[PDB]
Amino acid sequence: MSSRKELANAIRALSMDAVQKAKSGHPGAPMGMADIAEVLWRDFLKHNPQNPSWADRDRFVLSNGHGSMLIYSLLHLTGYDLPMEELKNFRQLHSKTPGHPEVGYTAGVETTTGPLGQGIANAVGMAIAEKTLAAQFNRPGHDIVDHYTYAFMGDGCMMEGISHEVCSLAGTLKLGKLIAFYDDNGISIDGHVEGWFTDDTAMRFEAYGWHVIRDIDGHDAASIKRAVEEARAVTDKPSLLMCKTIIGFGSPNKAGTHDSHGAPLGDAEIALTREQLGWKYAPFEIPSEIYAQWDAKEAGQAKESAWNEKFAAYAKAYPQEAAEFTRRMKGEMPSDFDAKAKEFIAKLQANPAKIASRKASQNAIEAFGPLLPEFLGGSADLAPSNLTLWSGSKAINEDAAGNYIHYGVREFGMTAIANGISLHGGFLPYTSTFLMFVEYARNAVRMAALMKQRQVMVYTHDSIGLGEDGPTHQPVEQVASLRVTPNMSTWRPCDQVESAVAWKYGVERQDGPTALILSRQNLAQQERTEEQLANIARGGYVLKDCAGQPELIFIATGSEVELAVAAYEKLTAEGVKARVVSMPSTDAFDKQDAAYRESVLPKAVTARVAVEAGIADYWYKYVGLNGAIVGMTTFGESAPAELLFEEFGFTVDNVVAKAKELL
Amino acid sequence: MSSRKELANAIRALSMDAVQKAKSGHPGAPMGMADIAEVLWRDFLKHNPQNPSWADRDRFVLSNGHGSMLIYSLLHLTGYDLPMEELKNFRQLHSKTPGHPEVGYTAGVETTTGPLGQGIANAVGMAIAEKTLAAQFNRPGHDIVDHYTYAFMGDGCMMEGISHEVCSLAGTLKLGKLIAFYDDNGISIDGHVEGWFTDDTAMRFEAYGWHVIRDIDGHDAASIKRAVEEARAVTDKPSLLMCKTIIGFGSPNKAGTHDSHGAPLGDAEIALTREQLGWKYAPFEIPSEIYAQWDAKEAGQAKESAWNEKFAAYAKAYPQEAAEFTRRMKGEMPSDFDAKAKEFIAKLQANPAKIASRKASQNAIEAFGPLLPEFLGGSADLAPSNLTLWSGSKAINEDAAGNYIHYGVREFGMTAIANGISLHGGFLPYTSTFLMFVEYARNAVRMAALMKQRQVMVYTHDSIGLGEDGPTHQPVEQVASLRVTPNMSTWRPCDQVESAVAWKYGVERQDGPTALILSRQNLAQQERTEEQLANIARGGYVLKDCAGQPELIFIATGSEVELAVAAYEKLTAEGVKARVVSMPSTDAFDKQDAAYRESVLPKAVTARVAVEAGIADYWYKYVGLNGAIVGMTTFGESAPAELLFEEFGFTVDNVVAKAKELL
Ligand SMILES: CC1=C(CCOP(=O)(O)OP(=O)(O)O)S/C(=C(/O)CO)N1Cc1cnc(C)nc1N
Ligand SMILES: CC1=C(CCOP(=O)(O)OP(=O)(O)O)S/C(=C(/O)CO)N1Cc1cnc(C)nc1N
Ligand SMILES: [Mg+2]
Ligand SMILES: [Mg+2]
Repeated sequence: MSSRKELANAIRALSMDAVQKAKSGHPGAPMGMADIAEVLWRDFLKHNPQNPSWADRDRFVLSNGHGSMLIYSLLHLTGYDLPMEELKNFRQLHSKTPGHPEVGYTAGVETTTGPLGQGIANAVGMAIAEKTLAAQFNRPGHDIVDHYTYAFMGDGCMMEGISHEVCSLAGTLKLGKLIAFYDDNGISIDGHVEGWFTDDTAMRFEAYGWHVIRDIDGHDAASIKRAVEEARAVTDKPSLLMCKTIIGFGSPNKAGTHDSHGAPLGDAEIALTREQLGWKYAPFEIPSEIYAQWDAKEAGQAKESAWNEKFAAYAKAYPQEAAEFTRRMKGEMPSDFDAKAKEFIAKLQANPAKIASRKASQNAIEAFGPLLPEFLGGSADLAPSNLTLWSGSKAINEDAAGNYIHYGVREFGMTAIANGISLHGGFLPYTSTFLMFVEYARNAVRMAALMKQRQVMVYTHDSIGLGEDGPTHQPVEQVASLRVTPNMSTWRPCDQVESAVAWKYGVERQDGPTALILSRQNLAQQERTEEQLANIARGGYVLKDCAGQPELIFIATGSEVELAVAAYEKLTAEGVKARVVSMPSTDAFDKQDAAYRESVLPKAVTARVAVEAGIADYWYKYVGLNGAIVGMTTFGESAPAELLFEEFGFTVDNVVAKAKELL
Repeated sequence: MSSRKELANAIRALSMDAVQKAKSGHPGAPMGMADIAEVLWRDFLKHNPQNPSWADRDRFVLSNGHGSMLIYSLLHLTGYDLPMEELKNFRQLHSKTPGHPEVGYTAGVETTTGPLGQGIANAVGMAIAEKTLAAQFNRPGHDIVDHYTYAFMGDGCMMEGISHEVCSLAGTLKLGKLIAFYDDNGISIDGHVEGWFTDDTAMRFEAYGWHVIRDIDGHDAASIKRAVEEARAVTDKPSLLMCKTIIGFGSPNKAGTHDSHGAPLGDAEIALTREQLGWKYAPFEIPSEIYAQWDAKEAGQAKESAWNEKFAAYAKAYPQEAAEFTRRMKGEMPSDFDAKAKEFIAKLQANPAKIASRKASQNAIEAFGPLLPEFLGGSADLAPSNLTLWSGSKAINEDAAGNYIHYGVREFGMTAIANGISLHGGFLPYTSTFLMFVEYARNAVRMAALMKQRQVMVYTHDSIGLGEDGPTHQPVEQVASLRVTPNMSTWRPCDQVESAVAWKYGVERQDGPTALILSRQNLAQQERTEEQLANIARGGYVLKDCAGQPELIFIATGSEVELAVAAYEKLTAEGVKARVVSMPSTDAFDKQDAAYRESVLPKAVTARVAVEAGIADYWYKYVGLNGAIVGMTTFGESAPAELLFEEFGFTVDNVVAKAKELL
């Protein structure tokens, strides 16, 4: 017979007690948002704790991810597979309750947050995925896609620039099933936010085309419930609920203070908080009657069973559509994709074309597009330069059943939206910008790798080869930054064949992202045997060789393979024993077993010459201390590209000369 | 005899002709903004072409930097040292007219733009610098600081998240002398912007607290002038002028189209444009009467001479303050700073303390603060964690003559604002956040290095040593990314003494930024001779040694130096000739003479073991192919730091074992 406030206080108790036992963590936000979470989760959220993978569940995102005990409490109380022992192991090694929530670690966590702002970006992507999937698959009388995307966010997320990027786009795309709750508590780590944060946030979001509900009492369940009902009734705009809350609600001495944000309350303060809240139970003790009101297993089972019957009827009327929905929601590839993609790759090798690898990428999209209806691609206002459109592209701002997103000049927001799209299921996202401006999206790229998400990242104009735009645009050190990122795959293809191989590798990579490093300028196609063609996917392989132990091994990537081969030919004609290794993917090469790596870069050969129009320091990993590196050590310059390659030493004469110093 | 429209058409002609001659560049925005520029530069801008370094000049920033021929036209026409021959060498190797404007390359260019959004961020920083410098130095009857900051920006800047960060903060700080012109032309690279950009931008900026002037006819001099007059009369709010323009104005067939954005118009179209504009002059022909109306040399010298006389009277009344103003505007250090800082460093070595290097950083700020009144420091909402406040910090939102900025949760905007502060003159900015979230500001960090700007970047919580917050917060590969950035200095100090040396190195840099990599946890102080103490500033030095040529060299940084020393003690006791090298700065080490680097890392010693809680791949540069690396190869985990170091191999047993594998 517990009131709604008592049910919300169960969150407050678990959160402050788990933080206290860990001696680490953030009690303030869970305590401030517990009443909002109680209304959302018990009255509106459509979910099944017994199947967190239900395709048509509502999605919930905690963008203020430091309040991780909020989501752990909700998952535990509603009946997910997250036992009380895991809450007692909050922030402990290998527990299911890490200090910030991580997808895959924990039943029912939808995304990994912690980096402020990216949660709401992920939620925008999930709402775009639902809207697009519903438009693609729903049929008259068979609305098999119909779910909401709810997000919690705080002052930190609102101040971050990425909130502007993704909430602006969400207004453009009229994401009426996206409902965000703003924890308007007036506190951040430096103290009272008025010293640095004075936006009329409601007016700002109305400028984006959002429906905004002002001045909600975040500690009054009836007020919260009425607001959510209003937001769900507005079907043509995303909704922002401005919830006035007290951080650390319940703590007599730390509520409303920055002290409650990110440190344990302390045992004496917790005792006083129990007395103020009227919460009598000991740490990690929850009575059966409170579990009875929180549990979602019976309602969740019933809702998913109803949906399963709806999907079964859909599968009868629309069998091919239903098979595709199941395939795409599972992330499985079409059964014939491997064979058709290999046939395309073989055709390219047999039919040389000297084209830019950005064009080879577009040709792969055109080839794979008819086979991968799950593609949801886009570019950050650079479709005619990145070459991301194919004949079958259809912008979703024109047709909601389309497959292409004009992201605007929003690299960070684009990449984190795409993380939300990949997390949702049903799609294979690709994103695109000039390689330099990956630096604007850098942490979302890292988050894709950390979350093991499939996304193809199409990064063009990869070096001084772009020419006159100059050093603010010319990448030098960006590829190295990607190569040292754990679980990132990075490909710098040297011709149209390596480009198609890299695209196939990316779409088939189920457990992490793949960045394609693509040229502005035309790249010569290299000759390959059948064995060499198959070895491209091994990341590094012997392209040109000699009999016996080489005196020199050239290691080259991308547009510089043509230069390395030319130097190899000059040296071979003078009687030098040389080898050329093409290294389109250092990460794929590193994953090959020791025997294969020894066959490509034998330990006996120390005279190694790396050639790449990128930062030189990276290449010590493969050249060692007794070789040479023909690379960049400076920023670029504004000039025609052919003059730049000459000025910076990417000439046959310089490569030959640096190699001869090792003989 | 020339009308204002004919004067603006000189910009149009020079811009379209120089783009055509280069067969490269962006004619549309210069042609669209030429009328706005004519009014701003001829009727309002206070500047002297004969001294572009005049301390009290207005600052102009082209945030839509692809329109570079706009600023080159203006600088040439008003009389700067930018001859017609340089405009005929637009985008050519070593010209003063690179494809995007670069500070230092060209008289009168205030900042380097090209990366969208960062120009307006730099402008916010310049306006903060002017407001703060005025508060510090102006005296009754002596207002020696009084100038405006004017910025041009387009749709790309408005879409970028950084515009939200810096314009939100500009509203909070009430930057009444900041006036921005929005080129509202409806076009971006993908086409008509309504498919991806639908903000009520005026309402958005009113939410920031800006004064906004809607619906300006950007091709009508009277409308523009009236709007600028209104914006200058609003002294307590930054102003945004919504200028409706036609991109490529004048071109019958490409005006208002994405085609005019980023490609030469073509010879035929330029001829049609001359006819439509009524422009009768050949390419690169400007008649003397048009120069006479544009030239700013006479008026600008009069204005600067008037200011010189004002400063002289200030110096009579306030001689110590005038001397400081001159010193700080020139960027010179106090003459006794070197000696006083060395005294502080020596005191630290003689009085050992085991403290976190973030605390040692705070202690260096406390020691240097009284000596460097030019400090204008801040943190992105992490003052209590980064430890950026000292006893003399005064926030400028409380006291305009202060020295500290609460930046809010805005890492990218903070860093690009600080670039504007350093470009303005008068200050030495420092910025700060958790090291992980440098990834949010990555391209602004790069721009500081590219522009050769002095800024100290204080990055704390540098490894898995931060503990329970987990892998979204624990840096692994970020330090390696900074280390390979051209013209970046990166320091990872191992105790409070190395931390003080690194701070001294950073503030004494005259030509680039310095990133400090600082621990959460306490670091033991190392014993040093006088020679070792002096060699910290060489970036790498011998900390522990043997007699004769070493058999084994440990190379360690930051918090892992203690681990390396413990392994050294174990192997030394066994009778191994071991050495420990402390490498707080790889870039300072690399710049040393070859004999010094050989004395530290002798080329004959291949048994090298690098030890650092960061990505392993970086260290091949110093250990080669025949050593060992005790580093990270994965993301982190949420757990207490002591357990993480054990789990990931940062133990004496593992370091010793990897060393014995080389012997
Ligand atoms: C600055 C910061 C916080 C501000 C919190 O203020 P808030 O209004 O969102 O939250 P509460 O009201 O809950 O205090 S939470 C936090 C953490 O490191 C922990 O994730 N950090 C550092 C941080 C900085 N920058 C980014 C991109 N992410 C972060 N997590
Ligand atoms: C997308 C993009 C531009 C369009 C900008 O449209 P706009 O409205 O600002 O300008 P116009 O009206 O003048 O079309 S200009 C351009 C370039 O690379 C060139 O700098 N880029 C790519 C680009 C992407 N992201 C960033 C951060 N900077 C860029 N310069
Ligand atoms: Mg808050
Ligand atoms: Mg535009």
